[PDB]
Amino acid sequence: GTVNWSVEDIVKGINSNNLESQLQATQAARKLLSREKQPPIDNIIRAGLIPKFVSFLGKTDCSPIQFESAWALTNIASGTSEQTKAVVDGGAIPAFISLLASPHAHISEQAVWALGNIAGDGSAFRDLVIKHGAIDPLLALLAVPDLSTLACGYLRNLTWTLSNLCRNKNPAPPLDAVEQILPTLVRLLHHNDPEVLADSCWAISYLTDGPNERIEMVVKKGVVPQLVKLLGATELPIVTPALRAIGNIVTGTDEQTQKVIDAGALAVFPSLLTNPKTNIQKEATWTMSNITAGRQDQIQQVVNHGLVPFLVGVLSKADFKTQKEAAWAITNYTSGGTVEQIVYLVHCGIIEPLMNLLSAKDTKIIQVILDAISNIFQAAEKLGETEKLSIMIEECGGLDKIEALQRHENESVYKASLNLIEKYFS
Amino acid sequence: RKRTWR
Amino acid sequence: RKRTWRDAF
Repeated sequence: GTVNWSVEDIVKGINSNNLESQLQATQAARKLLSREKQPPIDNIIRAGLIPKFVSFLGKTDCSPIQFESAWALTNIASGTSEQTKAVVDGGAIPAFISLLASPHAHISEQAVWALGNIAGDGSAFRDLVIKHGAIDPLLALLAVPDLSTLACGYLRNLTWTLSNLCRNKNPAPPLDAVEQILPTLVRLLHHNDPEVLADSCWAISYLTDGPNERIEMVVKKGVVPQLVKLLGATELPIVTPALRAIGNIVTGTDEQTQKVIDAGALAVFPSLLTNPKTNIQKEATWTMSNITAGRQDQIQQVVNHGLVPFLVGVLSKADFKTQKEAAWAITNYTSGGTVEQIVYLVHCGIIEPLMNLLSAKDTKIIQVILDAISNIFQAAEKLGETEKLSIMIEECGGLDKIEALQRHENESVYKASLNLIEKYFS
Repeated sequence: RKRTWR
Repeated sequence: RKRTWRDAF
């Protein structure tokens, strides 16, 4: 009936002054735009169909044509930026915001989905969706005593759309918009559905990706213990955004970092630093580097949780990107740590895996490792154990590597290696 | 992100 | 000392 119609046929039907012919032609468009292989999105746009579909959204008396035009437009809006712009230029945003008030849950859900694709395009369309007043009718759809009474697919679409209103930077979402959405986000962060939890975490990860003022807004809502609980989930789609949110928070103040430690995040790190997914190990090691960039009492919490042997582990064997993040964790620790904490680090066997990485063809990691060697030597000066450390570096072939680095292309590497050889190996 | 309905 | 996701990756 409405399967495999040409764009020409769809235009003929939509241009008839017959509501039923228009409904059949809109369903035919929807079925075309729903096909897996190459939907003719640009052909539908060039035929001037978008304003016609947008005007069908207003046909309150024909709920089927509202659903069909809403689905058709959602599939166009899910395309490239140009294809999303075409939907916005067709006047779809206020028309989709009105549809959130529809008594039909399947039409209302379609409007949610469409707005999520529009807001997801970038900052400008996100902020345009907010200026047309989408947040209040969206949040009113979740104004229920228990989220479990809502349809699973419906709740997942709403959470996803709200996460897209939290997404993108330059600029970040309006503060006022973030303050309005956050109490609903916190509630979704406690829902039992894994997809709702994954998208709620992603929303939190976006809001924590900014200045300390933005991290504060989130931390003050008391979500860090719930993020730490989600950090221990079995589902990788929940752990990934949970770890990103936690990692972002610790880029903030020492006080914000402390909320993460107080919530018990460090107890999850033995499994995160040995996780079979390399992006988890990498981001967990990145999170560690920002905690070792903190206070001496925070470095002490890292020590007390038995995480130093785990940092020795990731430095010894991991994918290069994780090893680079481990080198940063070691330099940060040796920069802010006490003599006792640096002594402990060397005792745990950091020297051999640290010297082995001086063979990597990456100038940033060499600089980071050279800064770490320098800091460790500064602690050995305070103990008069410089000779003992010099022997350890010689014994695992580190001296031969630092000597070679004197004839390096990079100025900073050449100068740092030259200093260590002249100060402790001459 | 953007998502199509199939 | 502290680095953002963009600073690191």
